[PDB]
Amino acid sequence: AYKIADSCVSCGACASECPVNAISQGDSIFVIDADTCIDCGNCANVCPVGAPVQE
Ligand code: SF4
Ligand code: SF4
Repeated sequence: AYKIADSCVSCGACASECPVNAISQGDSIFVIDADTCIDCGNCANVCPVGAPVQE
């Protein structure tokens, strides 16, 4: 599991994209239920700026 890191702008276009919908806007930008994310590569594949990357 990763984070939506600071590369993220609040663009929205990954929330619904996660097969397990393990995403929402959280701290400031998008966020991941990292518990519940499995390292599937989707989201990371979709994000215009590849922000699904870790804390
Ligand atoms: S890597 Fe896959 S399971 Fe994890 S948040 Fe992204 S889309 Fe969802
Ligand atoms: S697609 Fe990328 S930039 Fe858009 S909300 Fe998701 S992580 Fe942030």
